[PDB]
Amino acid sequence: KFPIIANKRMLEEAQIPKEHNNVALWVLASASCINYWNFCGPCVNNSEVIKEVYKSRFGRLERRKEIMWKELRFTLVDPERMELIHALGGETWIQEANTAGISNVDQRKNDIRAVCRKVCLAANASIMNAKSKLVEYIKSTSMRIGETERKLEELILETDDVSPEVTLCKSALGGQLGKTLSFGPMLLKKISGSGVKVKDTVYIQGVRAVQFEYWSEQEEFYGEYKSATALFSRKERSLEWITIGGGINEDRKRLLAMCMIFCRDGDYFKDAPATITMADLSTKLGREIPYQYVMMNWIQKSEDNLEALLYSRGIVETNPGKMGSSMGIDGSKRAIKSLRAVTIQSGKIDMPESKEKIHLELSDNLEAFDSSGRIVATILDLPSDKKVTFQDVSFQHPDLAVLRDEKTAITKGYEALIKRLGTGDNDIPSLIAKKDYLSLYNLPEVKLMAPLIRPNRKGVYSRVARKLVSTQVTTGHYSLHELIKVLPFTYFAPKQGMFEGRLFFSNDSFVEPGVNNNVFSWSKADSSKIYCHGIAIRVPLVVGDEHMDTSLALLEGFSVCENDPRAPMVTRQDLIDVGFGQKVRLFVGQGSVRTFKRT
Amino acid sequence: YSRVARKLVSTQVTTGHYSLHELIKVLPFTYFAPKQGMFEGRLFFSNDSFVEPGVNNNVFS
Amino acid sequence: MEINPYLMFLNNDVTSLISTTYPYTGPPPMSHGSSTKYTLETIKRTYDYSRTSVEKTSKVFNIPRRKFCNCLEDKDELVKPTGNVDISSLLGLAEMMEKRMGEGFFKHCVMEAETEILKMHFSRLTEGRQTYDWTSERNMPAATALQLTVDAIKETEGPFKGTTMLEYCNKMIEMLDWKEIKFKKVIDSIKHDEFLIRALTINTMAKDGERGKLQRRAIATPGMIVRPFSKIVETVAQKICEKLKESGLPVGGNEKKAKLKTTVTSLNARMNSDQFAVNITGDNSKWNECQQPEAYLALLAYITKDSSDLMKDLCSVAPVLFCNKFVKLGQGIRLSNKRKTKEVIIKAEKMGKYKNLMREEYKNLFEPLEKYIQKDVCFLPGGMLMGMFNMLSTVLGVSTLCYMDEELKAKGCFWTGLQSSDDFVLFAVASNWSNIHWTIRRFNAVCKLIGINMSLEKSYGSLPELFEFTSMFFDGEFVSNLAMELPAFTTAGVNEGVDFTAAMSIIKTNMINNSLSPSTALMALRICLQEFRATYRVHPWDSRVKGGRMKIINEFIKTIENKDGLLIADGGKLMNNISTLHIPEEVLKFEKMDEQYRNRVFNPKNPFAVVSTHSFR
Repeated sequence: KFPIIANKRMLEEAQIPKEHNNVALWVLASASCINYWNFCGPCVNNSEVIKEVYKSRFGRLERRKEIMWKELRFTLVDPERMELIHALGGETWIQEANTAGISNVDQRKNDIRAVCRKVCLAANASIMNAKSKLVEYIKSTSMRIGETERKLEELILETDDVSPEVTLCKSALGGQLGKTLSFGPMLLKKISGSGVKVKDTVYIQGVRAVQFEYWSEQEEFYGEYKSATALFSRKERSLEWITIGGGINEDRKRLLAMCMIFCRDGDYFKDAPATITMADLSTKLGREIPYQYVMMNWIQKSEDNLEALLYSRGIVETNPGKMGSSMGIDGSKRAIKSLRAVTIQSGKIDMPESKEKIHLELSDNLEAFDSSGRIVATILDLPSDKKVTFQDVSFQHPDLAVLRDEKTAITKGYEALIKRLGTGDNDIPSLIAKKDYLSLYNLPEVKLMAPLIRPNRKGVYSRVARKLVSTQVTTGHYSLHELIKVLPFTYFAPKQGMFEGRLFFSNDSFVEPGVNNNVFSWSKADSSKIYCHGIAIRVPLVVGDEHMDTSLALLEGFSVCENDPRAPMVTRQDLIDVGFGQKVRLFVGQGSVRTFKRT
Repeated sequence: YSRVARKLVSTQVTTGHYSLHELIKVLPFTYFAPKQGMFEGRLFFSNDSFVEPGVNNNVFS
Repeated sequence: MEINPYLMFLNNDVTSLISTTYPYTGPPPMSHGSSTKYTLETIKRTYDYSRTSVEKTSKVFNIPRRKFCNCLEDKDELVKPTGNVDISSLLGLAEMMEKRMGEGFFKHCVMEAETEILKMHFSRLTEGRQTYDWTSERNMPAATALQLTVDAIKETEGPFKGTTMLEYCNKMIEMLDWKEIKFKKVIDSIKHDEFLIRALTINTMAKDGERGKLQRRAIATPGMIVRPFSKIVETVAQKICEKLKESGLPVGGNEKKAKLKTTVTSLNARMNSDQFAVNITGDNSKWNECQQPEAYLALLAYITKDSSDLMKDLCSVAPVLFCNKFVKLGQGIRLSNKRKTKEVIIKAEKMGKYKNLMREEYKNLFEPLEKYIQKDVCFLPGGMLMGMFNMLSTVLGVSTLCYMDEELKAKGCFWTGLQSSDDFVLFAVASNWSNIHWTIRRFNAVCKLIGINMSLEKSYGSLPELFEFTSMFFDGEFVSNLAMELPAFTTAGVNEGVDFTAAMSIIKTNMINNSLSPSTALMALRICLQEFRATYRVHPWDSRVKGGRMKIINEFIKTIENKDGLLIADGGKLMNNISTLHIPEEVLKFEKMDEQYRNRVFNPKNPFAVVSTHSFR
């Protein structure tokens, strides 16, 4: 009851009465005594002393406040921070938060590569105007790159960073290349040998057939994947030998599978899996796809496909003296059994360099060709479209961005509703003072916002909104906020039905009167503002009482009244069977109860 | 309410398959003239006490 | 339709889903008890794992003394546990380890432990899980029994003015020879033999709280006399385990993963292309019923052989104290009639008086031990039941692992690994799928030579990539931990300004050890906040609660505007997040709390981590 101990003179000197409001507080004492002491008690000024004594803790807080938070990225492994290393970097993730150092180049590289990917994808919407629409997009795209407002017609060239998108977009500019290749996300290069194209067939389901191409001669390459080097030689649709010097399980597995596809080694180039027959669609929406990229995509779906591909490659039992340079199905550095024609080692294979620049030729599908075919890049080797917010950018030509969503549609509708006010005749305040609400049910803006409304039960929404509008207009008691909130629904015709307390749009969102919400919120002491997803909007007018009267914006045929606990709690349905002079409590929100009376 | 009550009565009376414990309950509402509206399952008096036609409650069981 | 929540283990790993196998951390509702049945089976299995039959009646009790050390017999069926130790092999392994690490290694460690002890205050003994009072004959925290002991010394032969560990130990020693000793009771005194026994008494505690396995049904609970010597020995063993690469006891997590990967990489860089290694997840069984304090004593002697005789004699205290340890038998058996309408209750000391009534199972487990009983306890002359000397056991295990000879070298094979207290992971090396078996058998033999056994139904092995250690399921990658700890307010209530900060620090730590992730940490935070509130019966102001503390808060609230600055204990709301855990909420709301409220809270002229006006003395 009074387990907590206290002092006596310290209590009387503060004049702490027991049972202040039936709370004893107490030598012994309760816990509420601390609340009574901190809410009504003596006043000191010891802030400076406290800060000085707790200097270390408050300096830690200061340091924390002295941070410029940066982005984060999911990845792996190939003092003042120790206080925060827990929140700075784990093992799968990491945050690039910095303190004082600034250098904006690699982020600029990421931005430019992302936008190049974006534009090159956008140009993949026709069959004939590929290069034209591409170049015109480029010419209509400028950026505040770093600190300089530059255009995207010189950055692609001035930059030196190999990538499928950079090359695919620069070839159209007759720009210099570096003899580098891109088969999917992997990076390849030639070392010696040469050959010519040759065609062959492959079955699907055991009946059909499809043509693919390859090379018949011997040729050595230098594969390379994330944290994984390699070297290998392809001969007659099959992989002869290969070696690796970057030790990781997943990286090595994926790199090996990609190099095998590049060599088309394996039986799945004779027949196809039973999963492909489920589709047999080596085609885009309206375009064609080779077999290699289809196989790759089939790999990306699940690692079981990768394991199956690798099993297609012969597996054998390792012999002595080779464990150190053997491999396993899961990338294991050494094993008692390994795969045929493999060699593991340590140390990344030093990559060669080609100092010979060239220019390629784009095709209908934008595939570039330097010579003897030998595709260097394409859109097929790109990721799927990934929406990302772009800043420091200007994109003027059509196809720049859809920039059309239900959220933005509603935002613009509400902006129009707000501007319509216009502090003039034939606008909201004039019709209010005139008590002509029927015209409100015919404005253009509500007609533009109507499509955003849930169609199945729009009649009841319109009924309720018109009820509220008329009840607030006729009497003259109203609140512009809730009115504008419900107006978009006062267009269609009213009907009978069951209402619940929320008005649903077509995007599964909703709005509710007498409450605030992300889509629409407002509060007093800032009534000149209306938030929309946090976007503060302004009112072309000023009001101090036009909103203060919300007694009719909560329910339809009721009005708020003084609080009374005796009144029984009810729902929105039983309301129909109520009478007059009969108060009733009811929830108006989350843990928000209010009393109401009819009329 | 009057409409509903009169309806039930006719339905029970025309055939002969009636329950005397429901007429004695719903009759007090048949005095007025029928009208149009949504019946929401319960018949209220002027003292916020209702009776329901078919289930027993504190007011009529 | 049917269900099987294991099919997700086929197309996925195990390091990602293993957590779903064990329940969430917390206090075990099993109520693992310590009953007379349990106390007696343990003692029997102890005397049995001793494969000898020799004895020697003492002179201080007139009782036999099963000497199970350096007298191995009953070689048959030796795959089962053993406790008979060989001193020669033990000292040989110690010498190997010394040679490896260095000559003046043990000397440096013992010197460090000494100097650390010198400046130590006996008051440190107050920091302990629990102990056993030798006056009230119960279990309590260390501070209570310490106060009891000091006030008894005061009442009997004047106060103890040492204020240091060494004077405390010497005072205990002197008290071992006192004939009469006094203490306040319900006052009473006792003689020499009874006080000796009480000091050498031990009680079985039922508490066993941890993840993994709660095998600590009868965890020991010693008194206070032996406490400081045990602390000294543990300090020395710790100073030793730090320099050892294969010692994951003193710390875990980041450092543990570092050790793991260092070991693995050194291995990979050590052997050749012809050799192929293997791993084994081992789990020593009966790590408490096969550790003998006599071997520990000989080992400590060999260690301190070249050092101050002070430490030589000191380190030789706790061992002998464990060579003679009376064990308090739990609550006695109970009788009952047929219909069970009546039920007698009897203590342990009198079960030897009604041995005729007891059922055959209890009867065949009690007579052979009646010899060692004195009044109600059992004179256990060895073993090691407490969770003590864990550092020392780990040192012995590392000694086992640092072995190597020429018989192996000739075959081109070897081993290495890591060992916790009673759990380990081995990495063998060879060039044939058979010599591996020979090496494993050699290792098991050398381990059994000194009582360190291994389980067969709980110890497995496979290729090097996969293993487990202390719930840290290692794999080629994706090292997954499972040691997610949490606080508990109801059991440990301190103040409304410390528990929350402590929980934040705990969550931060768990995140460091990778046992927690951002979203998981945030969920745990929002859960612990509610636990705290419900504990101290507090809620925010937005809520429509009617509790006592809220009444006043429901009226003195409108007088403030900085609701954000309010304290959680006073209708406050949270403002700390991941990047603001080390920062207490107070430091985070100081500049924001209304001047009046800030001052009402920060008033050293009050009747009572940032020292708040929220303490519950």
